[PDB]
Amino acid sequence: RKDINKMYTQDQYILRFEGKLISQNKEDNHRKFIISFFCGDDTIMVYETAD
Amino acid sequence: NQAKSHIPGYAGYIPGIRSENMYGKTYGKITYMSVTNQHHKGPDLPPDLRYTSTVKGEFTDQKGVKKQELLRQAVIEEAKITSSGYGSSPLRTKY
Amino acid sequence: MREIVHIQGGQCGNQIGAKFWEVISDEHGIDPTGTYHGDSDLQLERINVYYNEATGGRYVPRAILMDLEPGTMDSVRAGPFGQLFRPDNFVFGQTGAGNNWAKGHYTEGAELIDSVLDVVRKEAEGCDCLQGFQITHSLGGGTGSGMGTLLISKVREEYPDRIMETFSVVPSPKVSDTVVEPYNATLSVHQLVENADECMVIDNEALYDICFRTLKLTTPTYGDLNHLVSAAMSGVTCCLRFPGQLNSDLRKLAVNLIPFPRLHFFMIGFAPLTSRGSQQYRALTVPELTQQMFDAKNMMCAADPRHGRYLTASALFRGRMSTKEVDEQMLNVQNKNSSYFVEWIPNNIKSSICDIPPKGLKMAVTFVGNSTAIQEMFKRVAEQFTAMFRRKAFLHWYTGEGMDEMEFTEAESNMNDLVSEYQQYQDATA
Amino acid sequence: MREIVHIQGGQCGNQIGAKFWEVISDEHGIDPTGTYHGDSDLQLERINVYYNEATGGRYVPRAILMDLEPGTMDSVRAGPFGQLFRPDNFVFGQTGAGNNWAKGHYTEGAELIDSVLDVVRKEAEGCDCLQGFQITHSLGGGTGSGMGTLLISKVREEYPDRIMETFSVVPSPKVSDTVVEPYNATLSVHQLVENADECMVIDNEALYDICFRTLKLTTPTYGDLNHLVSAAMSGVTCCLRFPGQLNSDLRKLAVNLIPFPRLHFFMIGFAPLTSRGSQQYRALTVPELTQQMFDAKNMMCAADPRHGRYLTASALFRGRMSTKEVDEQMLNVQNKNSSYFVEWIPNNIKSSICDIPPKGLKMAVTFVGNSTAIQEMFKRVAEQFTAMFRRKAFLHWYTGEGMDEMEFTEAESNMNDLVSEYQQYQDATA
Amino acid sequence: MREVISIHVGQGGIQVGNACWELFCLEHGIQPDGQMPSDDDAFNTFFSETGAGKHVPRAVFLDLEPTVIDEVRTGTYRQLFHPEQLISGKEDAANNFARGHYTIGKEIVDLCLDRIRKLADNCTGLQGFLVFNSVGGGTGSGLGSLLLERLSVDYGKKSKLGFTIYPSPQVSTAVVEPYNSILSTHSLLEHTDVAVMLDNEAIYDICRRNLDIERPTYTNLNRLIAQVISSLTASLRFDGALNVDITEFQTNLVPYPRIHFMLSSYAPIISAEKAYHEQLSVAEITNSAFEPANMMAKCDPRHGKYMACSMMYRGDVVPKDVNASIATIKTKRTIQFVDWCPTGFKVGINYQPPTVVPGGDLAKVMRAVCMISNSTAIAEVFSRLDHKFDLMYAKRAFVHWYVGEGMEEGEFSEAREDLAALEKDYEEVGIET
Amino acid sequence: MREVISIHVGQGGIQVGNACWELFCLEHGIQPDGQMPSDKTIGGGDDAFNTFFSETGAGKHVPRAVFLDLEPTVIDEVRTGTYRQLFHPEQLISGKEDAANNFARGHYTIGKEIVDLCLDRIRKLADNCTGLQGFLVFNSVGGGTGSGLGSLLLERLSVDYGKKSKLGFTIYPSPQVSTAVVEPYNSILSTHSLLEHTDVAVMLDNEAIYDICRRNLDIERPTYTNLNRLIAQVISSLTASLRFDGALNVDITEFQTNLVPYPRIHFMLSSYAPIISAEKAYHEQLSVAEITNSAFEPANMMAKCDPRHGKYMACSMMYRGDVVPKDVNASIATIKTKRTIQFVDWCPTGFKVGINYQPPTVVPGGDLAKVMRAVCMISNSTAIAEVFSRLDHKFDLMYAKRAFVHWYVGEGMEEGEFSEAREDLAALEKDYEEVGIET
Ligand SMILES: Nc1nc2c(ncn2[C@@H]2O[C@H](COP(=O)(O)OP(=O)(O)OP(=O)(O)O)[C@@H](O)[C@H]2O)c(=O)[nH]1
Ligand SMILES: Nc1nc2c(ncn2[C@@H]2O[C@H](COP(=O)(O)OP(=O)(O)OP(=O)(O)O)[C@@H](O)[C@H]2O)c(=O)[nH]1
Ligand SMILES: Nc1nc2c(ncn2[C@@H]2O[C@H](COP(=O)(O)OP(=O)(O)O)[C@@H](O)[C@H]2O)c(=O)[nH]1
Ligand SMILES: Nc1nc2c(ncn2[C@@H]2O[C@H](COP(=O)(O)OP(=O)(O)O)[C@@H](O)[C@H]2O)c(=O)[nH]1
Ligand SMILES: [Mg+2]
Repeated sequence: RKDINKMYTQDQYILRFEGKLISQNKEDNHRKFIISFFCGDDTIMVYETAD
Repeated sequence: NQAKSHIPGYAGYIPGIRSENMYGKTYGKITYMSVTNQHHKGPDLPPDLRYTSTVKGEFTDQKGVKKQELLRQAVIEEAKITSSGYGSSPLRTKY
Repeated sequence: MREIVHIQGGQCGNQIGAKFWEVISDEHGIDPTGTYHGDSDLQLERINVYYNEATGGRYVPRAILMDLEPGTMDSVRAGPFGQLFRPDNFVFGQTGAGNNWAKGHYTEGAELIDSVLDVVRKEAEGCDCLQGFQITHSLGGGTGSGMGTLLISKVREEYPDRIMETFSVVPSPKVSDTVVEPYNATLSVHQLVENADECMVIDNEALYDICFRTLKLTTPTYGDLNHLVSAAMSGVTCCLRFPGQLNSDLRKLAVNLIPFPRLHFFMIGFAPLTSRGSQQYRALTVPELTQQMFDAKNMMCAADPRHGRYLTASALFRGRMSTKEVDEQMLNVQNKNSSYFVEWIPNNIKSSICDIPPKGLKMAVTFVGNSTAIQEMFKRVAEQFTAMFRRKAFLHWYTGEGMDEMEFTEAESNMNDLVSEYQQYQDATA
Repeated sequence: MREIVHIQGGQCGNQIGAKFWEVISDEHGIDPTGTYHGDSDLQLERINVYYNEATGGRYVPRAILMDLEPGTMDSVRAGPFGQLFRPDNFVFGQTGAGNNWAKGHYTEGAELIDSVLDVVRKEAEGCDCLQGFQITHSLGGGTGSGMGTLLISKVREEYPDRIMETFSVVPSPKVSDTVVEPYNATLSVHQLVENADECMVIDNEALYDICFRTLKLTTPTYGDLNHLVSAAMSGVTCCLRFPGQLNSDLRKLAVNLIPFPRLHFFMIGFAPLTSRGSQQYRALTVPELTQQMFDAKNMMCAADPRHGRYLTASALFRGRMSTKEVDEQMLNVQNKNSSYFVEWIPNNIKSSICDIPPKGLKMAVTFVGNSTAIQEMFKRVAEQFTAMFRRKAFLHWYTGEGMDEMEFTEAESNMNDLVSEYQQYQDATA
Repeated sequence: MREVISIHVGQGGIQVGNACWELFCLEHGIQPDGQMPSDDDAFNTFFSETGAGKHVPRAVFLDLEPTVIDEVRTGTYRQLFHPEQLISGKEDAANNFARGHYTIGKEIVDLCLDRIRKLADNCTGLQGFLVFNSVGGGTGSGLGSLLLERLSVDYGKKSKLGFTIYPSPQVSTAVVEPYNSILSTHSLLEHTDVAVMLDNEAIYDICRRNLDIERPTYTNLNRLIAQVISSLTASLRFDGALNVDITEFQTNLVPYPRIHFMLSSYAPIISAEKAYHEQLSVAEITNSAFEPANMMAKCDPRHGKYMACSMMYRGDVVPKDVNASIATIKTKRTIQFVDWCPTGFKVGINYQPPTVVPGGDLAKVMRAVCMISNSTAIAEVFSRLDHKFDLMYAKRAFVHWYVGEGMEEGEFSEAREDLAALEKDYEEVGIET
Repeated sequence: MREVISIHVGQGGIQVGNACWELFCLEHGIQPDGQMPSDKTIGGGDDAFNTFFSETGAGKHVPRAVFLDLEPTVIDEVRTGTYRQLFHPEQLISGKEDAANNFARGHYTIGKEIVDLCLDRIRKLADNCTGLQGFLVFNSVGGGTGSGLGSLLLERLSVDYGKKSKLGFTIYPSPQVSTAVVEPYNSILSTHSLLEHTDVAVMLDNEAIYDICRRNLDIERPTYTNLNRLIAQVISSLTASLRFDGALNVDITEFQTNLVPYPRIHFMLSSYAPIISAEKAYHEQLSVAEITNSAFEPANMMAKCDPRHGKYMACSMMYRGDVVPKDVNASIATIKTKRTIQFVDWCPTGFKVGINYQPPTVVPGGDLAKVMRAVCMISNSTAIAEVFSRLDHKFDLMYAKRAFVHWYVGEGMEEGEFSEAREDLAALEKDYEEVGIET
């Protein structure tokens, strides 16, 4: 079963965040990412912007 | 109280359905617009309603349609919910 | 030592490699940032087979990704373990072939293949001791069916002594997502039969059928199909990366499975596979493994293996087990199914055992069977080809870009001759 | 060693097996999770007779459940001890036979039996040393009476040397639940007499009479009937699973109880049977056990055993006892009832002793008697069959699905000949 | 995985469909608005899941008179039924079987067949079709004949069972109803697998004698019929010790293909004022069920021989009591079975007790019985209807109303000789060897 | 990095371009002012809007499409409307005098003075883009200016760019309904012109969509706007594969390699499913099998043509939502097993199915509801010949007595240009019947 009511009622709601990674590697300690959360079905996605 | 608006395949009479247009919408909306009176009546037009032609009377705006549609849905459902209880329905006396 | 490189092209090749590398990464215990976090010492002794060492202690696959459109590679960059690929290997076009073999093989593919050939040559020269190449494609797409086979030809022209493996997804009419499937399939097979040292066909109809009846899962997906294909892919090369009682490299398989140089088309199978409901219910034993192995329904192809006779068979077991039981079970099966085995070549079954089982499973089995039952797919593909070719349908695109109908006639004649000579040995008697 | 598999079909057979396997699990100390929890060492020495090993140390009943409708199996799966069965052994149709022998034997059953035959062949090949097969079914249902007997014929065609046991529930004229019972009962008996090595008849009317008179319980139920049938079944094969003074396998019973190959229809009984309010006062002794095993009302068949002469009798005792007492009691019973025993074959009583009694009881007895009194059931069945068939009523149903009236005529003639030749030996004198 | 499709045509058909579906929705617990009140595939017997929330009954309504359809779609079940499966035409046949068989029904039967295809494509284990129709009415009769003859060639071997309401011997609303009743019987004789008697005066007597309502209505009739239907169908969606399927009616109860008219009784029928003061024993409820006055068909079982009866027992009944009651029934001398039938009783057992409807008359009972029988005594209704039709056809009254609507003059005749042949078939079957 | 350029001509063309353009903005989140919202200030990723837009560097997005008309009323309305800030001011090319249903006026008299600026604006687009996938053209054929300008644009573009792909969404006159009286003439002339100049043409007849609306949408008095919304949804679903991630992608160049077997035969017919309004949409599951059955149902067609009267060559179905590939293949198996729908002896496999993950977007004030599964089919079958035959009959009815001919004679067109169009249609009719026979 897929709870269809939740995706009907919460499709337009999307949360966009700005985040920085933390990792052992030092090359990718400064670069930035934009995260997106779609609460229609709890989907988590990451975008990498290149300056 | 009825329900306001009717099932699509409803034969019968829905008052001023032929007099004052209501062209374009689905059918349930027209029935609702007619059952709760939101339209001009009469063979005359005050200045404001006229000169609002299709692409100028509609096919425009933005999220105001969100607001009106949401209010219509809320009012129609709060009108409908006036029925409950573990006694089924009085269709014995409705029939 | 005796390492190989991975080369994938087209959407299907890229997506197949996407989870093949994921399965290999899970087996070898590498993190998505390239940091080793395994538990066993054997996980690092033969890591050079698929991974190159870099400064900082990280590893990179020898994978080369090609396409005439960049969308599929920009998407595989998003999948898990997609940050292991070396960015220079990504080679993409700016136009796309539009499912056209002529576009993907004559004008745009020929011009584009220069850089990818340069990088492939660099990779082949860099490695210590080259064993061969493995190439994965589908015959339902124009850019794949053209560019992949042209690169097969170019690589064969430069490395005649090395071995070549092709992972071919042929279009079957049941899962027909394109109407020009058989033009491209026949044109790709015509070039592939000449150059590919080994080819193994995979059918999406068979994949979905497996998913519904064997695993009994209601919603099969591209991910499940790719996972099954990747497990079957790793089952072949597990023994080259892990120790075993009887090692058998891809060259030994080529020696023992191909009687005649033009008969190198295979269908495979993987065991065990069961639903979550029967995982505790079932028991893992050699008889169960071999009975699920040799079941006609378990084959990775829609072709019925009981409609023909097996020319040869190859088995790769994973896990610690006695060799006597394996030998006696194979002898018992070969005695009980003598009607389905060719008679003029006795003992047409090869056995190989590796002591390292896959992660999460105690015993595993890979079957590769060369049989005459594969003729049905070619017969139906040729029937569709001649039906669509008798009225010259959709040939204006192909004739407007440099190639003519004489090549079509030659391809059809060669494919029909291949089918006839493949079925000739079925009726041969001693 | 010398183990047998279980196969059941139809709703009644499924219900019988649901209690038989529960009784076996309780006797062997097997929990509904398949985990051994017994107390004695002897409970595990010969558990391979009915249980196979799986990974994790769990045990499985190798029973194959078949039906043309899935309702009975989907209901028994949720019952106690229902998780022991492998899901792979469950085979069900989607249409149903509607209590019609034509649908159960010609149209649907012939096509459906392929999978159950495959799994039965797999189970028979898997076991170390096959002893035979046992089937439980009712003759009042069309789908069972067709599919079970067709499977009997198919299994006999493939294993002519193995032994066959059938537990047949025949529709008695007193308690009738289906109007077409005579037709399918005759059709099933006609095929069963040709292939069954042993058949044991069980009557619901006789079970209900036993429940009302001996146990004196207010409301008899299908659960109590299934429990009695399960105890009767376990009494036969107890000696093969447990040590005893004089072991006697099913083959020895077949040798000692069947004088002529076409006379293999038996009626059985179990002792002791006492009410819950009358357990203390009775003393478990060999004289009580024999006076109860030879009681007419203790028989699981409504046929009167004093209306004919016993051709042969067999008794299996459970519990530690002296053999001299058993022999002298058998001699006394045979001497005091010489009028009811055939005279031209002396010493027509066989006795077997097993040292392991049933759980909760100190001594027990299973009796199997081949006598000429069984002719009455066949006579009344044939009378009802000919009364219903003389007006060709209820017949277009069968004739519209491939059969004809000549098969019915042949079945009736064969039944009449069988009855005549069964009663011929009753009047034979030396 | 099992499904069945119900069709209701005519005013009587739609009114009995409402009564059956209210009982069905109550017993399955689904809300009148269609949403699950919240809490195992049993609802798949009559309903289909939309994926999330409400359910769809597997039923269709057909009528040319939109009054009843409008009433239904304005009632409390407006949200429950699909808007475009309650097909309503324009002009009623007005008791004229020719109007509904040759002029008007053809233009709506295509839409109905399209709807049947759409609903049947969803079902995968379709058991068969149930049809409800008033034969004493023109549009109902004509549409029933058309749908039966179309489905018989569209599907063929698929089972169809019809709960026909034949006219009473003396009490009727119409006067031209003999004509259309005879024509529809002629049509359905070779097109219906099972036909069930639902004459009105018999249930009228039942209600007066047992329910103790001196002034009941058609809705009480419809509720009793709904209880009968729910009983006969509960075996498919409720677990029982001895289950009976739809396919297990034409395999036990139709000795010859032409004899498929079948008459049904039910028990117990008692109001709550005295329902609890009797133990309601299985033996006495069975005796009441076979009692001739407890019949829902105005027929005398004493006047004819019995062929085959099937009882369903719902509740906590025990098979030992079942067989004990059957033995007593066979023992009684007032009921006799035909010579060539040694056993003719088919028993089914279900654990689910009947559900009581609020505002109804029937009380809550832990045991119930429904018996469906084939006996030779049915021929009297056919004989009297034949006399009724002959009295009119002697002087060719009312004939122009049928001639002018597309039928030829002689189409009454073949129906007449079909009834005659069916009669002589009944007497030929009824004689002993 | 992929782009597609849309051109609209005629008032029908402009009001269908506007209709697709609010839908594109809605599904891309574009406000009428060009900012995403004012509330969402991160952005800077998921570049897919470049399929129809181009970034201004900071803020708004501009359309990749052109509006053309010689009647300036519609362009004045558009530049007055709420989208006045969206389109570029100079990209709405408007003339002074309407052709007034005269194809001669629009092809020989007044279209030449405006087609130069049109081509200039086309080049001013093509220079900006780098991965142009192709061109779309929208034009009403029953109008002289639309037909003439479309023919002229196709003729110049076929030599200006050469091999680039063009798709034309034409709306031929109704079989027996007409709003004008001289539309057979200009329709036939335009068909003759575009036959060798368009790569693919698609049928968009009006009475078919009228029947669709009255039967499915239950709207007894629809207006043209609803038809525009349906066409907009169709083309948006068609282009969704190029801007949305899908496990089975299809490109614009993957169209006439799969639906056009001879270069002359390139007329396609489209059907959609499901079409249902909200008050009864949620009542059933809308299974993939039943939506595919409805799509292939003849009465669900957007062209007034009977597929049962003609022989099928090849069909392409495209799904958007959460569809399952094996469910798709099982539906295709049922379609093949069905008898009344037959595929030709020289085409055993004729299915081109594409899959996309993005569900269709619901429009405010529209007729359709929000669904998780949608199918659209584009088909080539021999049933096309009936509309051509009837149009030929109607045109012959007038050319027999030379009615209305002077209105084309006096505007630069010589007398004989009706002929080659007539024999062109006749030759295509024999070509259709020749393709339709089996070997
Ligand atoms: N038992 C029962 N019979 C009914 C009911 N409604 C109508 N009838 C019977 O049907 C007969 C007339 O047919 P109707 O049902 O009224 O109408 P119809 O069947 O749709 O056919 P037309 O008369 O042509 O409209 C009457 O004589 C009644 O006996 C009902 O609700 N219950
Ligand atoms: N479906 C649909 N068809 C339209 C629409 N507008 C116009 N048409 C069709 O267009 C045909 C006539 O052409 P028009 O679009 O009105 O005008 P035109 O093509 O610019 O040519 P002129 O009339 O000379 O200006 C009519 O026969 C209609 O069938 C529309 O909004 N929707
Ligand atoms: N295993 C698997 N096969 C796929 C997937 N997507 C498409 N295919 C198969 O690939 C073939 C089509 O290849 P195509 O995309 O046209 O190749 P391309 O033109 O090189 O991109 C079809 O036969 C599909 O069955 C997937 O996600 N997984
Ligand atoms: N002992 C016993 N007999 C049963 C049970 N259930 C049904 N029966 C008998 O089986 C007969 C009906 O068999 P049926 O269900 O038609 O067999 P099927 O057609 O193979 O499913 C009845 O006469 C019952 O007496 C049970 O649980 N226990
Ligand atoms: Mg205009």
